[PDB]
Amino acid sequence: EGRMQIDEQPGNAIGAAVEGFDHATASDADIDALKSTIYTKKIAVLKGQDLSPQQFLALGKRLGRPEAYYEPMYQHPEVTEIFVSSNVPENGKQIGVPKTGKFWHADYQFMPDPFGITLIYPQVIPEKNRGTYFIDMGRAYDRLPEDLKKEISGTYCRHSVRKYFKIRPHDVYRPISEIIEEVERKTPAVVQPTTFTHPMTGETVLYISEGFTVGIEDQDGKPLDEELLKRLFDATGQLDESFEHDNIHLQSFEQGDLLVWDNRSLIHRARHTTTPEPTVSYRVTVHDERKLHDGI
Ligand SMILES: C[C@H](CC(=O)O)NCC(=O)O
Ligand SMILES: [Cl-]
Ligand SMILES: [Cl-]
Repeated sequence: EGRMQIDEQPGNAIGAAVEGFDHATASDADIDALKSTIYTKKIAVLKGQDLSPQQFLALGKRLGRPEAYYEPMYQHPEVTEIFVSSNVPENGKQIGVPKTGKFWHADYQFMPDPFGITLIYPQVIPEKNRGTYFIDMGRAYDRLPEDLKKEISGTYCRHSVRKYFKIRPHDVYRPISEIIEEVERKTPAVVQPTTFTHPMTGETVLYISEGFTVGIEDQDGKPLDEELLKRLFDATGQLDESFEHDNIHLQSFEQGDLLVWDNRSLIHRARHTTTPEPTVSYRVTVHDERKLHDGI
């Protein structure tokens, strides 16, 4: 219908708030405007969302084609397409996986065909130590020194989940070498251009993350020294354990908020566990009408 209102942050400031959005009744033009906001303001916060797990998936389906997480221990017991980050037991049982994403990453960056849009529906929000950190890697690329842009021009990076693969209940008593090899078979390292062109905005995106990017190689596929990756992590703010770097944005939320963000441009990371406050979050990840980049 006609009372969804989008309030974009002024200028080049990241973020936008969306009032009066109803996924069941929003028009085609509403969805078109919401997606444009996601690609340009990078983070759209839908306000006043009171959804069941099934309704959350229905909302995600308005934006794109959902993909379920490839490791099923993360999946919601009713809705396979919902990724559950939770350290609150439900009737004594562990739902989803606790303490996820404690590292800089873009979602499915270790996979050959990553999705363009991530949706997060916080269920239990810490009172004090709430929020998620973000870095716009297109803005971060633009702010690099010109020579550093030159150095990565024409290079490729390898992305792998081999550092942050989480042990599963059925992995107990297995030799660790056998899990390490299984991960390399199941999810081999993915080669991508170090930078790619955003299909929706045309921006140049620096598609690296401290958590998943394990190597960089030249225009001929010969590995380059990892010091280059360290200098790129350092320049974009990914090594600042104080989180005060100018590139870093802390996105807070309140009950009823639903975060929808550009999974091409942004990397993100959970806060330090400086308090014992718990986190429960539902995630839906959808493919939109373009691949992550033209080379996929
Ligand atoms: C390794 C992470 C999950 C986690 O932090 O356990 N993957 C999230 C994703 O890439 O979609
Ligand atoms: Cl590798
Ligand atoms: Cl923190």
